[PDB]
Amino acid sequence: CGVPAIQPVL
Amino acid sequence: CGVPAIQPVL
Amino acid sequence: IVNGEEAVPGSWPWQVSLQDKTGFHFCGGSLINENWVVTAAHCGVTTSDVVVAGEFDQGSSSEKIQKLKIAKVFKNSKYNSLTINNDITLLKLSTAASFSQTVSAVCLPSASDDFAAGTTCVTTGWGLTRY
Amino acid sequence: IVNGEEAVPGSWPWQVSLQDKTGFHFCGGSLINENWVVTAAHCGVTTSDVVVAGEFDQGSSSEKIQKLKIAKVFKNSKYNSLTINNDITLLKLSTAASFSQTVSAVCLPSASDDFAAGTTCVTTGWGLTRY
Amino acid sequence: TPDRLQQASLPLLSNTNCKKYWGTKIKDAMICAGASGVSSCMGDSGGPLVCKKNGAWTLVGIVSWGSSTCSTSTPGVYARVTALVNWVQQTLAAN
Amino acid sequence: TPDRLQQASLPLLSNTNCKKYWGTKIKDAMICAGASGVSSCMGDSGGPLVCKKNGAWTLVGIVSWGSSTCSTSTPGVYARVTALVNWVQQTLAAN
Repeated sequence: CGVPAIQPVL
Repeated sequence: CGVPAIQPVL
Repeated sequence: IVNGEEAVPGSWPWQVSLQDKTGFHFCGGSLINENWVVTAAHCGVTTSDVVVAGEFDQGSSSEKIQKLKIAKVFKNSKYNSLTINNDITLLKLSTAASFSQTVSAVCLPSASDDFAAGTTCVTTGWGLTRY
Repeated sequence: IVNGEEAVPGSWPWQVSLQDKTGFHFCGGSLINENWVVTAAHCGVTTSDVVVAGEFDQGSSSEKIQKLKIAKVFKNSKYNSLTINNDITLLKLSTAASFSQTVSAVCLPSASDDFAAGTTCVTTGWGLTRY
Repeated sequence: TPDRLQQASLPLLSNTNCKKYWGTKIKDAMICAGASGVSSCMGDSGGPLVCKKNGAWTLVGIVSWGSSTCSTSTPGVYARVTALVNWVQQTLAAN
Repeated sequence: TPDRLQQASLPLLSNTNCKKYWGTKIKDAMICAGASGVSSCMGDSGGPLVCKKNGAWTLVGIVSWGSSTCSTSTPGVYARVTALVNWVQQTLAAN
């Protein structure tokens, strides 16, 4: 949980 | 409908 | 209702109260007949909620009130959350209300019905009385 | 979200969208696992509503989104309508989500978990972008 | 909130004189009332707005929203039963 | 509303510095954020507020309410997952 496959970009 | 048994008092 | 007065006991027979399993009154509704209630969409009524009719003094235990169960909730689909436009859900009662001297139906108007500005109407409930 | 930017497609896999039978998005929720969603009590979700996951561009038809049905709605009973305090309902899914590269679970903290002021966090959704 | 039922009489306004207040938040399926020294408030929602039409009390609106402070000056905003009775009329047939 | 998903970073405040704004509307099961030039808004509700805790994104709050105008100055008000995870924790067992 909480660790995406597609890393969010900030 | 709309005509109560106990008449509302204003 | 800020600035209203106490109603005559059972003088508004179509008024119901929505309370959660906790018994907390959070919304009011109106009896359109002995199987369906009408309240607002935004209320967010679930079927774990109970309708209460025949009540007057929410705090009295000697009052012959009727605790009705929610069968299905009907949210107008034209209802707009972002606007609170078309804020009407219908409540389908699992267990039929028993009409009596204090439990009755309100009249709905024709789409045609007209009700012009400056006309005096009445609004009842158990909302906060002070802010 | 007024003043946010577009997210990376599928970079927030736990985000779902609540839409009515009309297909109108009115609330967002979060996947805690492949059977339960978490959204707000005030949303007023009924079971005639559908959860949508894997979506990004609400307006694209070529997107492999998953339309999930609502089994039962669980409104925290500590929820206070008059306050909007304890504004958490749970959504029980009739039909299990299928986790994938774009559908996943978010982590819940310990009652114990601490998150101190001035800490940078992130909030996503499809709310109005202008008022 | 109060333990027993309250009531208050109040004048219906046109939507226009209402737009005066809420501006472009007032939609066609909403009808105002109040701004008379009485005000609907938290916990009122879902409830009735009746007017007397030929002997009987008729569902003229649903306590929907308004002032955050429940100001007896801003008019409250109610559901406009007239534009929704057709859907009601219909949900019943159906079920 | 927008067609595709938005996101915005924003600082969590203490409740106290929050009381500054919403005063006595902020309750213990609510936690603020924003007032940074970004603001949660209509249609955001029910949605996520995550913070990164040891590698993973954690459900730190639920987009609940705030400014009517979505003012990038008032902080938004979110559900405080920490005071509600115990009920969550429990509804699941049950069902």
